[PDB]
Amino acid sequence: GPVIGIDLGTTYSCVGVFKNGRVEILNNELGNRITPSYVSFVDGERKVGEAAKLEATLHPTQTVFDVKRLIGRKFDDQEVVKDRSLLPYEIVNNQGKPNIKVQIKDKDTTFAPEQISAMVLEKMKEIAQSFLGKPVKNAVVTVPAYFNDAQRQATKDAGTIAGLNIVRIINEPTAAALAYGLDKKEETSILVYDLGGGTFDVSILVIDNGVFEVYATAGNTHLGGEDFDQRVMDYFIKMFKKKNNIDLRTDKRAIQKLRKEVEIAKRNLSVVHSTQIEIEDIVEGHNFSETLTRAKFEELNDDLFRETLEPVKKVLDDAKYEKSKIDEIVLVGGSTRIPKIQQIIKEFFNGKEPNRGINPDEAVAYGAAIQAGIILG
Ligand SMILES: C[C@@]1(O)[C@H](O)[C@@H](CO)O[C@H]1n1ccc2c(N)ncnc21
Ligand SMILES: C[C@@]1(O)[C@H](O)[C@@H](CO)O[C@H]1n1ccc2c(N)ncnc21
Repeated sequence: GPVIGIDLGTTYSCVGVFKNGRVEILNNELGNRITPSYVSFVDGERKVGEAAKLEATLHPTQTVFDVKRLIGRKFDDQEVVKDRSLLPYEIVNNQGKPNIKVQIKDKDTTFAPEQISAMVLEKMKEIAQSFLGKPVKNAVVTVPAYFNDAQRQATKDAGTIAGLNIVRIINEPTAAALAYGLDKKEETSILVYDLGGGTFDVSILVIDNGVFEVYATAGNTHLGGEDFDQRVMDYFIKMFKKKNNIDLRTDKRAIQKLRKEVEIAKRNLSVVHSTQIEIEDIVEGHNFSETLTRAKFEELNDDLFRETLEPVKKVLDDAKYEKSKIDEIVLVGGSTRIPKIQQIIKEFFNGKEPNRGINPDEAVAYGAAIQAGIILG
């Protein structure tokens, strides 16, 4: 039967199939090739993906996301204590493990992280099933190289709940290397720089006669595109207050409208130098109208961009690598489209050009789908 490829990411998933010799990264019901890893439990209905993320503004305690930060961990782990302080939905201690508590028709309902991940995997499965016109029972699913056996098993368990035999778990750096078609012959050292929506990962991946090994991995679990958006939000909230005596933080709907336009502006500024951010009646009777330049975008985030170099030094240190030992730098995640990111990496590596693919946001799912093709022969 068919084997699909799923990138089960912290903020977004992505599904691809290998069909007729091509990888097809599939569109969700709204025509997006990535789907927010969100599930909402509002008013007796369950939503998954973009419809769920839209519930976050008015129902923050019922909108579950970022479960990948909890899956396979213990409630008292330093990382989970930190995530409980950040996340708005209730996290409870079920026999030493974090569970998610929401209300369904007012009733307290408690989920394991793998049960929420299963709902995201089910939606990806359904996309593939309708694209292929066939039932899907098998998948390649990706994990971070740092995932321990409990974290990988919990991910496999989410697959089983979703009706997926996970026939292979592959690490995100291997998936990226397959997507970029990196030469499997002889010995090559690759830096995989993976800057996503919520998390930053960097890995030294050695490819030797077709065998993939991650020699070192480091990162920052709270550094991504969403942080760059927040820096811009903070600046424009302050400016709007100065100019209008309105603090937009006092209206959650106003913040949601602004956040949507800021995200688009950021993406625009990866190609142009100036963009307009416009919301009619951001509150009744008051329009929002600003220009954001690429230079101000970079100024607002430059310390965050330079923070991505601390993990790169650590993995070069762990592996005992000179910078020159890296043969190829490959960029994964849509945030790697930011020109300043590319410049800072190139300068760190004394002028070595990083390899950007055309669509770094889909590279992991693309590689998962290639792995699915390889396993079938
Ligand atoms: C959608 C994103 O904001 C998100 O934060 C992340 C998910 O990988 O990727 C970003 N992303 C996606 C595309 C993109 C862009 N052209 N310029 C900056 N960031 C970009
Ligand atoms: C908010 C203000 O009532 C302020 O209190 C007053 C004195 O500076 O003038 C208005 N103000 C301040 C700045 C500003 C602006 N850029 N566009 C409209 N109104 C503006």
